[PDB]
Amino acid sequence: AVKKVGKIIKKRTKKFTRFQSNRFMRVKPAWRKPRGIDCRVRRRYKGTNLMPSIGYGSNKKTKFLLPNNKYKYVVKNVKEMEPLIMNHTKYCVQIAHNVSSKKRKQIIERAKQMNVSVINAKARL
Amino acid sequence: KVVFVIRLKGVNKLPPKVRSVFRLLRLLQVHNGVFVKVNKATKEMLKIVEPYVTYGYPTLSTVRKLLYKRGYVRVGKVRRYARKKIQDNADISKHLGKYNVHGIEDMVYQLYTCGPVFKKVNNFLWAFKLKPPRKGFKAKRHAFNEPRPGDWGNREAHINELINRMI
Amino acid sequence: KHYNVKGKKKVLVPVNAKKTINKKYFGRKVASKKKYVVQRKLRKSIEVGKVAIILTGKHMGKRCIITKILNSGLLAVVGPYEINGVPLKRVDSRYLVVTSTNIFNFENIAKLKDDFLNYAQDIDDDSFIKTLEIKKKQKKLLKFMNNVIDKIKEIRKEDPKVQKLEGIQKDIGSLLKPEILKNKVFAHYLKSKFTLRNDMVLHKMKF
Amino acid sequence: GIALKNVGRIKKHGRKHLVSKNPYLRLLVKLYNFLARRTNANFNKIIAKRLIMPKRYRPPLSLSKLQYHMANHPNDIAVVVGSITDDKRLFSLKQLKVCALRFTETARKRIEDAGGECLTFDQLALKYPTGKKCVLLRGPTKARTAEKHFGKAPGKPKSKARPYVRSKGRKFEKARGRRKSRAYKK
RNA sequence: AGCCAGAAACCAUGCUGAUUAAACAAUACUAUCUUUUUUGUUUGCUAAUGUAAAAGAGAAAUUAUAUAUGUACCGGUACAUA
RNA sequence: CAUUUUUGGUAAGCAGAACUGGCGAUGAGGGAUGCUCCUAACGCUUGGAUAAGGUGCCUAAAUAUUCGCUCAUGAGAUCCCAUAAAAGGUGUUGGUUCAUAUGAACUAGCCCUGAAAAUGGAUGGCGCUAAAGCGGAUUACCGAUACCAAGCCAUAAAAAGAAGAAAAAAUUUUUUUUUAGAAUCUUUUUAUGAGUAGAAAAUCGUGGGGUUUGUGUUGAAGCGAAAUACGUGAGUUUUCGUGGA
RNA sequence: UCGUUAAGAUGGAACGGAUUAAGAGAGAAAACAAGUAAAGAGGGGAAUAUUCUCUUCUUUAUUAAAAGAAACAUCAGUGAUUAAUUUAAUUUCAAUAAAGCAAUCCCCUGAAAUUGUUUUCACUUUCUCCCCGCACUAAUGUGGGGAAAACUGGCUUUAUUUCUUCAAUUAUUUUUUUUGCUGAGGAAUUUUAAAAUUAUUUGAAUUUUUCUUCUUAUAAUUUAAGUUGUUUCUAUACAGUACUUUCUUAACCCACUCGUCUUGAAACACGGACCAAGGAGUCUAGCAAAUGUGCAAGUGUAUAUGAUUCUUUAAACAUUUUACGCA
Repeated sequence: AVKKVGKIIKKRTKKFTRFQSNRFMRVKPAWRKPRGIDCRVRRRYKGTNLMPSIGYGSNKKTKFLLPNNKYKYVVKNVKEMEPLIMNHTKYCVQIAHNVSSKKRKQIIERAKQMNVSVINAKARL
Repeated sequence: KVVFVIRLKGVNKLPPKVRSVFRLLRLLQVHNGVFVKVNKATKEMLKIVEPYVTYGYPTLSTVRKLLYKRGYVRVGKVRRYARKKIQDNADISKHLGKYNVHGIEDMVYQLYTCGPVFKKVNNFLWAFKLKPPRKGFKAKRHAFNEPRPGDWGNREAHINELINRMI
Repeated sequence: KHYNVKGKKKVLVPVNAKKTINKKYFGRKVASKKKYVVQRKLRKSIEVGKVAIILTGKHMGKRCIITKILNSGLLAVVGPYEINGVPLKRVDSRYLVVTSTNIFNFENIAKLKDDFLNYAQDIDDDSFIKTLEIKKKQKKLLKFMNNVIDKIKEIRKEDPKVQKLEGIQKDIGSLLKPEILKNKVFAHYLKSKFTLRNDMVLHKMKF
Repeated sequence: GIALKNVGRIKKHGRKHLVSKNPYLRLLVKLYNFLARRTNANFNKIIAKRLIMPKRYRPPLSLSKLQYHMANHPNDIAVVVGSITDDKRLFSLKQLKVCALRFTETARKRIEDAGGECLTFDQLALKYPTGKKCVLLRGPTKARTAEKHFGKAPGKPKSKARPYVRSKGRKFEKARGRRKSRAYKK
């Protein structure tokens, strides 16, 4: 059920996958809100796939936080180090999809100079 | 002089005159209790909502106990109120300072016996949201008056035992 | 020293205070605002002359006699070392079933009360500490196997505090043993383990 | 379940904050909000609210009308939460002290020529933060031509709203129900 | 309350089926193999693991119920015992 | 559609009205089952105690207590609700009037007769008779997202606001962490949270354009498979594999 | 869509929700270990191209520590339990052992002669005794008829209450035994102030006090002023079979074809074999209100002219004082 880690409480692990998605193969699993009449979702019959709800929303101290205890910041250029040094105690680097290996390695070295771990550090090696 | 009236019944399917009297009475929630100044118009209003309320004479221990354990008060500006547990006299000594009450015992005294300053104190306090009775009822939809076992309407003194049961 | 509101007389111990939090903006503070932690104030069943069952230790089921209540609220207990080979052990009152039965059954045993009391008086919590240097010394052996477990037991044995505790334990056992030993039935009861079987009611059972 | 009128909510209406992206006016309302919250007086609060209001609630105030009011207040400072317009029905000025949201250049020049005083709201704020000995003014609300079409249905008894007429033409919208001779009359 | 005889009806009997019982019994012969003990079971494969219920998994008169069981006499009588 | 008043029509789950409440537009708990009956209206969670309703088993709680009545060769068993009457009864139980511990007469309680249909068949089923039947009463226990307390989320309203040293580690001085002032903003408080048709706002994505400052063959986009990933969510972000602009 | 291999499942559906499980995978980025010493690889800054000096990664081992999960204790909030308790109140007793009083009698309870009375006689026990019926009975007795007494009960007393009692039901109160659940917050001046409590100090009070009250002065503390402490363990790990987490079946409880028009669809109402791509409130005209913007008794610059305007320029810029639209 509910997932405490320190004073970071996250309410719901399980994603609100879309109503009867396996039943009709054409349906995709990402949420879509029925405008149907007698849909067994909005007409709120118990035991079906649950609706997402704002109530499940994160606590304001946590909001977007990771179990890392640092907010993730995605990095595609070396120059992004300069704000990240001042924020290192509150923010963590993630290196972007594209980043060429020579540049990526250089950013990884820079991140170590900034004393902040890369959360996807082993990538492209 | 006073009568304590406890609501018993849900807000589904309410008659329209009964909705109006409930609105004036302030028993909006199903386990609301409130103090009422004995009068004839108040009694007649009480008679109209009777099958949805029990009521009676509360006794000093109960009055003291209820205000102490379940006393909340309306803190904010006129119709910009907020529900605060009392916990200190200085707050309520502010609003009821003009009418010279200034203290929770004085509030207990007026609630227990209707005196010069009852309406304001009564209004100023938040309506008592009670628990369920911790040993239930014989049958909710039947009168205390009935030969058949029941609970609604005048419970007189014995209202106190019910209040103690549902505190 | 104590607070007496509603007649209670609590008994106050200075709180150690250890946990720091980063505070509202600037820097950090210790979490504990209070300065005095309440003394434990154990239930009246727990008492020195009583023999008690150790519920779930290594030596569990043994009938062991209380010695000293420590300031931690943890008390010391021994299923005599002469009788059973069992250490003078630290225990909570939550893990020890104290009986009504009294070690001082006879006048001879009661005449050796002061010596037992002096022996009881000397012990303290610091003798029961693991010791980080020693704990590491045992750990550092990891990186045939059964032998190393024996060596860990030897390392435990070597400690001065363990030896000091064992001395007092031996002195208490030596002091009490002959009078205890002379009554064979009581000795057998002392040796005998607590047991649960059919017709162990628990709820009506007297201890 | 608690029975609640309007679901317990205060759902009062009107402007939340200035919808314009205009920097000077956003800056100006920040100032007057600051003054309004700190200051004891109503005056600042009323000015702040009036500054926030829509365009149709920003009417122009006539210079003649301001002049007509201020002659009973002869040394005092008028503030106007709208624009001040000039008057070509007006022979001359009697010398005035005016703070306004906007000045037409001809009016401003006339005020300067008269030896009067043109105050911006920031300058007024500096000089008179209390609003003591100042005079709040505002222009006509119901002067506007849309409102001249508002009110009781055209052709319905006692009505006097202007119709949204088809065109200017002579033959149109004077017959049925608008003269007794043809059908009836309002 | 207690009973009796009494119908082309009823249930057996009879007769048919019975991989309708994921049913079963007896007999006949056979497959380096069976039996006892020790250690192991942290290229599709080629050492090898599973339990719905250990914790003292302790306990075999009997018709009974407006009375039973022995023992002694001739299903009955007498005498003990729960 | 329902209660109550109600008109037509033999009647009708029929047609037509009145007042009010529901459903429609509504989940949830009970009614064996059931759009509407009863209880009761709903953010996300933890705990409590109750309601309607139950407590022989299915099926959670009593083979509870307590007084009656009840045996049926088709008994009976929770509103709506799925049949049932006039009329009988020397079955049994109480009454009440008469007569002389009996003979009459009545009376209403239960039970019986009155009481026949269509796949096999329905107190929900099994069953139940010292009830688990019918009529009471006495408690305890069980029983909801309703009720109370607590946390968190958003919405609504209200407060309030346009500058300074805290801790730990060392050996007073060195070392380690922190040190907020961005108005659709930050801190705080209380209240609120149903929903078709419908209205609004906040978002997220796609094609192109200007602008800004980046990503590219030390393999990007794309695609498949994923990720202790982030978001209430649409989504976003990322890894490995393929891939080659 | 179909094939291969492997893993799982399989008693008339199939999938799902909620919650755990066992398997199968994945992971170290918070999910342990700063600094110190040794020798490798790099990089910088200063002094007047190289001396001085500062730095980060690999490597050997070497002391910290912190962090979470447990566990108990301690508080404060909120429950559940099982013992109680105070002084009142309300036609409430019961014994204790000595006295008395009356026998169908009395505490009682019957039955009788607007408005009050009051008076009459009816009523107990017996394991006591007698007579008839003699064993006649449900009976270790008995049907009928009579007596006897005061043991029994009842009243009046006098003492007595832990011998046995001192109920019960209200009223105001005061506690207590186990125990369940909870811990938001984070106090640069509301974690402040007072209260409380303890040790002091001064004056009073009164039910008169080893938790008696107030206020006079001083300190500490917490019941004030939203959890803290201690000890384990993970672990002396570097990813493991543990731990995180995905997938996977299970199992308990719940779970009717979606869209759709219709008051009403799980329907014996209609559409839908399946998958991919494409696929439906737009544009112009005129008008209106809204809100922004510029100006104001004016406004727009129309057609068009003009220019040191000429890839982008098909726009941009300009307009030598009673033109026209609308006001």
